[PDB]
Amino acid sequence: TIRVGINGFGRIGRNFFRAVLERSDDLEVVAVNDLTDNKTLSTLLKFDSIMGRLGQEVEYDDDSITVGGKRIAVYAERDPKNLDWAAHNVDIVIESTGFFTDANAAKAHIEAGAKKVIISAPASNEDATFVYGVNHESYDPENHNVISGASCTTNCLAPMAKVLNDKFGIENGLMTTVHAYTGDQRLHDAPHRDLRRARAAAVNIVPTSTGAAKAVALVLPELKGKLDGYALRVPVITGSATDLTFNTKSEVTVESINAAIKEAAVGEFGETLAYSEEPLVSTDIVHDSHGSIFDAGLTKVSGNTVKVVSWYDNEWGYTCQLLRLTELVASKLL
Amino acid sequence: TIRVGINGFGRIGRNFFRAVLERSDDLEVVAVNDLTDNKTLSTLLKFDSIMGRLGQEVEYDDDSITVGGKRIAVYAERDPKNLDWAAHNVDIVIESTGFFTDANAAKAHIEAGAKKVIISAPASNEDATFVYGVNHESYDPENHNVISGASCTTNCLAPMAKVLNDKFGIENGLMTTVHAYTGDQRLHDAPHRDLRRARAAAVNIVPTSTGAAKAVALVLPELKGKLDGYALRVPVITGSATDLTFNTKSEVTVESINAAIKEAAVGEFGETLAYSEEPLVSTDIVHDSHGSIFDAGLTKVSGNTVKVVSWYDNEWGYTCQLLRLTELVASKLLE
Amino acid sequence: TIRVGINGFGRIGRNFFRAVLERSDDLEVVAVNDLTDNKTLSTLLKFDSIMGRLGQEVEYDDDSITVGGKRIAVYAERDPKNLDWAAHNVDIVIESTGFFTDANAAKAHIEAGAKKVIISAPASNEDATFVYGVNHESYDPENHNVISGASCTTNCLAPMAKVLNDKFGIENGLMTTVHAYTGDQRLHDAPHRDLRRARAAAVNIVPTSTGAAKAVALVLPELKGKLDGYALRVPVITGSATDLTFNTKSEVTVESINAAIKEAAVGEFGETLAYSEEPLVSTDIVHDSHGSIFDAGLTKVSGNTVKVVSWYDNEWGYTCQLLRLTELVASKLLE
Amino acid sequence: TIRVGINGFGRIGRNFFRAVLERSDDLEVVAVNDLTDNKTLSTLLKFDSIMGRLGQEVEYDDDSITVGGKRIAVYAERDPKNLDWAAHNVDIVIESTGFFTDANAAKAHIEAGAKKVIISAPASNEDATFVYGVNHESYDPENHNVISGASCTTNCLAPMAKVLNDKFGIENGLMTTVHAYTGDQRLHDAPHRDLRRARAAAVNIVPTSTGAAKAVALVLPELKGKLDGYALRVPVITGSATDLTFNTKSEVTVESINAAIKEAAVGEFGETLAYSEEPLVSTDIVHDSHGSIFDAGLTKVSGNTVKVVSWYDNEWGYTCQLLRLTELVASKLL
Ligand SMILES: NC(=O)c1ccc[n+]([C@@H]2O[C@H](COP(=O)([O-])OP(=O)(O)OC[C@H]3O[C@@H](n4cnc5c(N)ncnc54)[C@H](O)[C@@H]3O)[C@@H](O)[C@H]2O)c1
Ligand SMILES: NC(=O)c1ccc[n+]([C@@H]2O[C@H](COP(=O)([O-])OP(=O)(O)OC[C@H]3O[C@@H](n4cnc5c(N)ncnc54)[C@H](O)[C@@H]3O)[C@@H](O)[C@H]2O)c1
Ligand SMILES: NC(=O)c1ccc[n+]([C@@H]2O[C@H](COP(=O)([O-])OP(=O)(O)OC[C@H]3O[C@@H](n4cnc5c(N)ncnc54)[C@H](O)[C@@H]3O)[C@@H](O)[C@H]2O)c1
Ligand SMILES: NC(=O)c1ccc[n+]([C@@H]2O[C@H](COP(=O)([O-])OP(=O)(O)OC[C@H]3O[C@@H](n4cnc5c(N)ncnc54)[C@H](O)[C@@H]3O)[C@@H](O)[C@H]2O)c1
Repeated sequence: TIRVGINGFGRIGRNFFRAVLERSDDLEVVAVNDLTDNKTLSTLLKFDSIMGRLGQEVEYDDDSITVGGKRIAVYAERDPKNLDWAAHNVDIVIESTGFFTDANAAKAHIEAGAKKVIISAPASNEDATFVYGVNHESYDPENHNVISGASCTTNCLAPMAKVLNDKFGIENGLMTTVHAYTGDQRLHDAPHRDLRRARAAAVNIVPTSTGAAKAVALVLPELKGKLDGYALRVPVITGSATDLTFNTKSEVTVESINAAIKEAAVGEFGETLAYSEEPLVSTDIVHDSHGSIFDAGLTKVSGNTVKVVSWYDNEWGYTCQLLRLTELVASKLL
Repeated sequence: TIRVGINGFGRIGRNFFRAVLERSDDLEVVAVNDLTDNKTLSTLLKFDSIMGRLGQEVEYDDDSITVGGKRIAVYAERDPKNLDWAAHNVDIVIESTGFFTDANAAKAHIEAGAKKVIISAPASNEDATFVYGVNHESYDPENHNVISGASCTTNCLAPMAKVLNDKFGIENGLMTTVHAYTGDQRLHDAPHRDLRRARAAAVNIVPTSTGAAKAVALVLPELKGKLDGYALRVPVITGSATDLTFNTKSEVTVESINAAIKEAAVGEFGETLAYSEEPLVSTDIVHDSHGSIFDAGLTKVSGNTVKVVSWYDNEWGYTCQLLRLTELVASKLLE
Repeated sequence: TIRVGINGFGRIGRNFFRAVLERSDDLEVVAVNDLTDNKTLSTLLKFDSIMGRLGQEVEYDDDSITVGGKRIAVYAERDPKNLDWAAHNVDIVIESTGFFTDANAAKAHIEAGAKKVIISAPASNEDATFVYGVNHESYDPENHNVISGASCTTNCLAPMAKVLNDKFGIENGLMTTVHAYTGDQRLHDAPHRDLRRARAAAVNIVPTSTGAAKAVALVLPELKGKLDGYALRVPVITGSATDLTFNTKSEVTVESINAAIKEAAVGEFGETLAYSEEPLVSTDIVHDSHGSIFDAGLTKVSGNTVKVVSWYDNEWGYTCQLLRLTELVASKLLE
Repeated sequence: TIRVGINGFGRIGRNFFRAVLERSDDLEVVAVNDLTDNKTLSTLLKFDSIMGRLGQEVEYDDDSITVGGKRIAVYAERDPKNLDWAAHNVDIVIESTGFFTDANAAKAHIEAGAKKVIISAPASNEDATFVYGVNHESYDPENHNVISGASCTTNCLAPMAKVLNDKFGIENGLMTTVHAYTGDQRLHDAPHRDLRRARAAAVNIVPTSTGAAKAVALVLPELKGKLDGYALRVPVITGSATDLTFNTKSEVTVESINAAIKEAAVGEFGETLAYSEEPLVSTDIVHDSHGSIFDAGLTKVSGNTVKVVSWYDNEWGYTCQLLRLTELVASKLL
């Protein structure tokens, strides 16, 4: 059992912790770090507006939280220099605070005694970036120490494009993600760096930018220059849909598009990408463990222009992708 | 004063009524029909969850409703055969029940006394179909008697497509409309013809078909077999966005794409199609009278693949188009 | 294995089905009736916007549905006369269409082969009415054949009232329940018997009557003519709160009020009434099996005026009570 | 025309500005102060998720915003010591930032050259507190310089209780306000001082505390000790309902309760309190100018226990109350 620490016990920190309990046999979270007191932190772990009440008991004291009788040590250091992971014999830190996506800031956790860092977001200056099931077999135990799990949206779209480019060829593709609101949006009209994310999120469709499409190139180099896109934030609390419209030189049919996805989405890869012929809505993919759930019924073909649509739980699915990735790093030398 | 009656006084019905009071100096609704009593009708007219309280005063009695002191006759007739438009000298009927989209049923209103019928929806077997500002000049006062105003989505998309086809040439386009939920959806999970519109509307992204992309051919023939799409119904009560992604053989940039729209978004056409660089969100286009408001900031190019995005108040934006059209019909031969 | 059938496989229907699979070792639904086809039914059973995807596998054919490999017969019979429960040897029927709340209609199920009928609602002309945990010991296996499980609100309020009346003595109480919206409300502004339930459910606080406060007498006679109230339907899909404000002649404090509930919220009764000091919000009581979860932190006293607040998952909380009751009926004479 | 400044151009600052344009003939806002840049501020004034697009044109430059051709000067001083109102000849400042509800902090605006301050919230150490239409005739031009408009909820409930106590006598009353969420709540589950306001606001009913009931005593001294209450935050973006349940020694009927409210809600007072026999929902009282809209249909009587219900637009109605109050201060010596 490889021990793990989390820096940043927020939505994604907490999803990850839950995913470890629910989905892993060889990982154990033994310390976290956050800004807030253990009463608040334990309360947020216990109750959850999306995921429900946690199965286990939760107690806290002035320097820990105890979950199902297992003591997790908690800190609150705004500066990760001020931590010590080797104390707790932690081999992997998940950096999920969102304020250390620069790999050269993140390597501090190595300084502070860890052996591997995983960034739960797009990173900069990272040793490598991964969408598990796409480019995971390039992981290099020697030289990939500070690594990125990419973004939710990237983890949805990359699996689907790997498959579609491989069989048909994508000349150019433009994406729209119709996306659950996220917590960096305002509940009432208030100031934001971004004048649209500034608007009341639960009564609006809010267009916003995403690097998720350009970032595919990091995991599918052959697609650099070939994808762009953006997001429509819409009033559901979780669950999103990536809608890609692209050009193929190929001559393609709804049926051949769908058959390729189906053909591909098997064995281990099929745990990252699913194939569905069902009448789905967002609530149907809440708490779904695939990174990309492909909706055969939404495939449209017009001339040499294709539209395909894949679903994702932008919390849980992304987390599960990250967990696969952590498991991999944990299975190799370290 | 051309006189107007309304069959089906629901969302679009009532939007229309208000649009007339706010925006027209030569039209008057003098009668309306639905499936309910005048207490229920007077209430729904007075209080609207989207459009607010109505300015005017509202009284009812056992066969009518009065609004700023003007008596409006009301009927409760499931079947339009049993209606007498001529009793009130109604020229134009807005058919907005969404149950008489076959013009062959809707021509009943003619028999029942009306000279014209305007179906506020995609229709079948109609004399003609109009997106105002796009193909309204081909209106034939003699032969065009039962006509379609097309869908909200088609009123959004067409203005935009015309312009960009005219300038650059569309090979093929695929559309996604992110659309406010509508009456035909279920509040709770419950049976429905469409197994997705069957799911809780206000907590779901709900994909469903729409033919508004194919329906563009009806108003721009040169685009037949060239456009398709679908909708995602989402939890807002009104406001939608039309997302189109097309190929052109032309060589294009974000700037030139946007320059085309801004060039054309002027004069009378600019009252149907608008050009914006503002940082819009859906609540900003609620009660906006344009059929299509173009979001210049959302435009993207990659190779010969282009993405463009236009907003529309699917209730009020659509209704303002339908009124423009009703104003055209009424500016001409009423025989 | 007592066999069970369900008339009306809607929200509460399907909650019930799941409650049986999750929570019972001696019950089995073997047949259900509704107004739809088995494709639509199998879909709505498999995917739920609140309860999530069902664990088991689901197949259908032209007269049934199969769930973890157990065949369940399905009928599409508007009229229960045309039903044959005995064909499948069903003892207990859950009548959950919300269209057969008169026991005189619902006794049809008896004629149609059933020995008992449990109406999942306030009923009229019923043999008896039960809030489990409150007055379920007065169940008469011979004479109580068509029975009510009362409303969700009454299942929330009664446990709580009993306790506080028993300890302090209620003069009069007035209740407000802040309740998740329900199927009988409109998604868009549209005609309805109730002119407020007629308004857009998911963007409105909607006041409406409920008799759950008066209905408490049926299960606690000593409170007749002593309680009243109303509901505010608000935009969540499930989860509600019952707010009661009463007089007592006793002298009371926040602490003693709360001490009464905690004292009583134990053993079997504690499975209906819960005691919490947690910082609850509505999503925290979704999928909670208690009929009434008491929020100790919400309690207020001013003179002899007391305010108390209890939570309830109006779908799943209510359904767990209805199952307790169905479990009681089935532990006894089935003649 | 009395000139006015606003400190704090947020929800309530902006509602107030709009109310001046829409409802006043003898007030002119000529300066505001806020944290943010004029581009962001002008954008928020222009577009509004609740109130709609503003009727007028809006331009901005590096030190002002211009509305319908009228230049409003804008500042951004975190510390109101750093301002000068007499420069712009401002007679009344509305303190609406929410971080100067202490009257001894607020009197700075007087230091900085103003003559009257109005706090748009419960205050501490204030010269007086007012619910216009209840205790406004006690305003003392000489000695009421730093004053409070009370809270939205107080402005709903005080008018209704003045009437009901006067005719029936309230022994004791407990309130629940079913309240639109406010912007001090979290959009996603995140830390808050208050563990319930910490929870996703648009998918929850969130119980929270309010002083609004105890505060009635400030405007109706005869009711001290006699009222308490709390709030249920619910997912509508504006519009709320005060539900009061109380004891009367009197012997009362639905009909006599309603007739008293109706009887009272006339002339000027009836502009603060309305009487309604209509089938209202929250959206019906959006943008309603009364502080309290009394819902006759919701009156319940059981023994000597009464429940009455009054609506309020917790943004706009409260604002309009505040505007009446400002108009009063503006009509007297100053
Ligand atoms: N849809 C999603 O939510 C989603 C999906 C994929 C990736 N991501 C990415 O994952 C990351 C996690 O974001 P989140 O949604 O969990 O955010 P969140 O705000 O909900 O939670 C993050 C937590 O980090 C804590 N924090 C902030 N600064 C800190 C610091 N210096 N030290 C320690 N703790 C600190 C906060 O208190 C908060 O509780 C972000 O980079 C985000 O972009 C989010
Ligand atoms: N976003 C929009 O709402 C939108 C936009 C464009 C077009 N439309 C189309 O306009 C039509 C009306 O839509 P709506 O949103 O007003 O729906 P709606 O349900 O609000 O309007 C229908 C009204 O007509 C009444 N009605 C139904 N059947 C009737 C009958 N047989 N005879 C008389 N009255 C009858 C109903 O009771 C209701 O009051 C639909 O076809 C719809 O697709 C809607
Ligand atoms: N919060 C709750 O939902 C709640 C709580 C307690 C009690 N109840 C009561 O339970 C009853 C059912 O409520 P629901 O929420 O499941 O509503 P629902 O509409 O979800 O359930 C009704 C189902 O029965 C079907 N049906 C309708 N008429 C029928 C008929 N004549 N014959 C056969 N099937 C028919 C419908 O198609 C639907 O599938 C109502 O009386 C309701 O008041 C509901
Ligand atoms: N329902 C309501 O919204 C409501 C009703 C009645 C009273 N109130 C009260 O009125 C006050 C106004 O709150 P709001 O809802 O407008 O809040 P808000 O956060 O929506 O807007 C307040 C604005 O103040 C600005 N601000 C913060 N600190 C500042 C400072 N030091 N200097 C200058 N500007 C500063 C912020 O940038 C923000 O834009 C609060 O005390 C609130 O409790 C609110």
